[PDB]
Amino acid sequence: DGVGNASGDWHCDSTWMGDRVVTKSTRTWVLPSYNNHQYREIKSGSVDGSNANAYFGYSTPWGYFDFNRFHSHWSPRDWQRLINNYWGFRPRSLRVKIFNIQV
Amino acid sequence: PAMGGFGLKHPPPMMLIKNTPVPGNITSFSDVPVSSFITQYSTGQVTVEMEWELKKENSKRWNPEIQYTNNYNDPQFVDFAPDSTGEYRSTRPIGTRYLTRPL
Repeated sequence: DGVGNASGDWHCDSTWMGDRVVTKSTRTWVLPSYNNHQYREIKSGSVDGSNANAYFGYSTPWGYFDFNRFHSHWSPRDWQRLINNYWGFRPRSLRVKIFNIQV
Repeated sequence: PAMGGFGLKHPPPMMLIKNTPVPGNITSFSDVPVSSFITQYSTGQVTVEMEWELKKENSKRWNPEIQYTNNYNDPQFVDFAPDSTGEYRSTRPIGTRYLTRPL
């Protein structure tokens, strides 16, 4: 929409409803311009005495978002409530939003 | 009340049980009341059912809380269980306040 209008709002919360718990997490991120807009071939020979260290690869201009840690979604008090009262847990659904961009 | 608990204008009512007098052999009439009775005792089962209303915690505290736990160093018996003779053991008094709230 516009320069003066906000794209989204802050949501950080936990809701417990019987057999289901919903977790919401909001963070602020910074992105560098990596490689000065270029793709680079990357490689290694044996290091620290080991050939298992050797590799051939590519480095890229892009960056990525990673959420595979429990502390990213769970407060320390919320984690204590689950470990104390339940036999088991499993994941069901994921939703992601990116907003309020500034260059 | 000073000891603790709920003060009630109309409390759950007194329940009273007695064994009916059964007389011993009487062969003659008297105005004076009988003082001779057969010796007797009674036995049975009693069931009590109670309903309780609960108030849920709504805390926003980030850090973990204090909790009652079974925690013993080098235990020689299990607490709240029968012993080798069959006598129940209850070593610790237990209160209700482990959760915390702001004023």
